[PDB]
Amino acid sequence: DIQMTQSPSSLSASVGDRVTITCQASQDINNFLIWYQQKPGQAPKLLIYDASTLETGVPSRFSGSGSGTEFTFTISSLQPEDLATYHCQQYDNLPFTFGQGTKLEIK
Amino acid sequence: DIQMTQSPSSLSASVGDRVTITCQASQDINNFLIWYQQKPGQAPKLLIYDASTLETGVPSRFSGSGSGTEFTFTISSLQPEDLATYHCQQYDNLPFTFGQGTKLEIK
Repeated sequence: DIQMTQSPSSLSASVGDRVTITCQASQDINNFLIWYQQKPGQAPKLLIYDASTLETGVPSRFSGSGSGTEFTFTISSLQPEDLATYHCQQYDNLPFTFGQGTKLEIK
Repeated sequence: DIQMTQSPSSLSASVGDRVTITCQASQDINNFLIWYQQKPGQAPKLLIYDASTLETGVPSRFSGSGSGTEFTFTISSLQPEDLATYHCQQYDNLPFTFGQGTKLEIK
């Protein structure tokens, strides 16, 4: 059973800012990490899989990196529509498990 | 690429009711289906995986069945705390894809 740790739990930044958030897996999960986005009131949306593969049609200013236990999700230019909570999820082992999520706000 | 179809899009029922919702995969996905729960304002919660395996600590009145293309998620006794939106997700193929979700309300 794998525990996902996510940091920070929330942050505020300005439009145009580069923003980074992290995820740690309690064991080596290779690159089997997904990043989700959850906007206020909306269904979850898969943004990235295999740790770094941007899903088709997802905004190109989202990226992910890391392999093993430590991963990062990066927004190269914070935009108003990025107001959402972001969760990572390992799919190396069932049940798939989530990080605590990061609430991102645009000051 | 796999498309998930979910029905109904919403329903209202009474406490104690048996409630059923369905998910169809655009191709044979064996038993690789997860059911998620998303309560108003909360993070997504994995309820079931491998189509029918209840995750530890998840209420025992939730169950799932089906293998191949057609799946069902069942609540044997609707409870107030079940007020939420439920999504299925296939993990047979990346990227993992969601059904449209079912909004469940307690009349």
